[PDB]
Amino acid sequence: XXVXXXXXVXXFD
Amino acid sequence: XXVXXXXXVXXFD
Repeated sequence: XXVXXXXXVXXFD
Repeated sequence: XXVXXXXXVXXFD
């Protein structure tokens, strides 16, 4: 996984 | 957004 812009499971806005 | 499944900017694992 990791950090940026895309789609899946985690913490995002 | 927040913690869950979907699309945007953040951390995905």
